[PDB]
Amino acid sequence: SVSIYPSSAEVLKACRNNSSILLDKCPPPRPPSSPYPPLPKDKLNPPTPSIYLENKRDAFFPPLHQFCTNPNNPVTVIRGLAGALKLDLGLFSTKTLVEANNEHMVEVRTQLLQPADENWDPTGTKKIWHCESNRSHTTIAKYAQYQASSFQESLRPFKTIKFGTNIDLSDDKKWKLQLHELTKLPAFVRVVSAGNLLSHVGHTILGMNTVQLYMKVPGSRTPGHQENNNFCSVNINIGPGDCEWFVVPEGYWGVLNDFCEKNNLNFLMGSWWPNLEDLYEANVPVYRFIQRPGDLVWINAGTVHWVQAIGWCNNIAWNVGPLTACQYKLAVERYEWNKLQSVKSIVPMVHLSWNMARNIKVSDPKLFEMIKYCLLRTLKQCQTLREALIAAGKEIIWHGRTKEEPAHYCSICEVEVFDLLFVTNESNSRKTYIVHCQDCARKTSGNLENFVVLEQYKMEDLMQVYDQFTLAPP
Ligand SMILES: O=C(O)CNC(=O)C(=O)O
Ligand SMILES: [Cl-]
Ligand code: NI
Ligand code: NI
Ligand code: NI
Ligand SMILES: [Zn+2]
Repeated sequence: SVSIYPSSAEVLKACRNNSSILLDKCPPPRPPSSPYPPLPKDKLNPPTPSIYLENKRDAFFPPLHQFCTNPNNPVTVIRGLAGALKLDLGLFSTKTLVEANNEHMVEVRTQLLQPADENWDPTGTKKIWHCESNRSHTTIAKYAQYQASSFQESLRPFKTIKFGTNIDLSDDKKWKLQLHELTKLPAFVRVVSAGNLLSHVGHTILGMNTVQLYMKVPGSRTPGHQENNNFCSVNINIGPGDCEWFVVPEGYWGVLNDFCEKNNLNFLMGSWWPNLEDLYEANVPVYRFIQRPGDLVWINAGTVHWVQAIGWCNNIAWNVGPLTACQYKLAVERYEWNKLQSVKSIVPMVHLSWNMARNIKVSDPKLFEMIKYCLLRTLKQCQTLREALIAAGKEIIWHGRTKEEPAHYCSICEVEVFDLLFVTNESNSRKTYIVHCQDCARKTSGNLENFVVLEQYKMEDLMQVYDQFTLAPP
């Protein structure tokens, strides 16, 4: 086993400046061109990779994990999952939810009921990409009343509907039985696991390493997106109705980004529902399937997808990050692309990478090299910044952090800010601690007159974590 990275002492000595240790100019991220080889028309409506579970033991069959994580499978539907594990989906019924926490908050998206797989402008004149979805907030009790009455009404120029989304099931004291039911899942889809990157973040990232619930009426749509930082997604349909999923492989996200732009929409932050006719003509394959109650949908890393309720149903969902080179690579790429687009990375990949280095014995050479490389780039960036401040006579205040303390982001550009926080004098005194990155601070004060610099980690500490992160035996 050959170490290809310099020691932390070597990195530090290099910053104190001769020959370079590495090329810090880095190729900047860009959306990929349409995959090669191109696909013919007869391969643009592929069947969905499926797993048909019958017994509890089937769910824990080891090859399951590998089938779902296989890059060639953009999505996997696991049929009969709830039944095989005898999960009580009743714990997630609207009735049970109302009884548990009837005043709990629900984000509401008001939309137009659209026909089938299509999206039309509000006048019904033509198909468009923009998906109208306006935000409000209500309680579970009040949305439950609406969901129930919507259904009763059905037993008896688009109509307006409301979609209960992003309902926060993070509090184990309000949702104890609900969250406990999910510990029955196999490790690779659990909300918390040693093999889940998001379990190593060290703090709560709502909806990713905590459970989110959806309450739906027919037509309730989640428009096109990739997960935050391209993390895999897990979704179980509670029922009683079905959901319909539309899926495009990760490699085509550049093509979809271009469609968005051509329709004057933002790919990452915009609200869009793809025109299937447009995709077909651009030779973009679409996986399309129905998720029944009890079925689990696994969305692979960076898979582009959008969803609509066909019936009345609830869903629960969260993210997982398999401990693989593929997942880490995609997460870092989106992290870098986000920076270029001034879009917030909900997963703080630097904070996480350093936690992975503290906690995880990485045995796979490719994944190990990616992480250690990240540690090298950021260790170097931190010491470079520290040396510049010291040379400019700017002092560094020890601030430290609590172990469960979240990563901080710039209040201006929303970039992750690691180890050295810039806070205005007023903000420091009032302990409001409004963080800025270096660049955004300097824009308002060239010499940082109006700012203090808080240090969260000892350099000795980072240096040790770096040196102690070594390829683990298989
Ligand atoms: O259930 C929905 O409407 C949307 N769900 C997802 O995007 C997901 O689970 O990844
Ligand atoms: Cl709003
Ligand atoms: Ni138990
Ligand atoms: Ni999703
Ligand atoms: Ni603090
Ligand atoms: Zn900034």
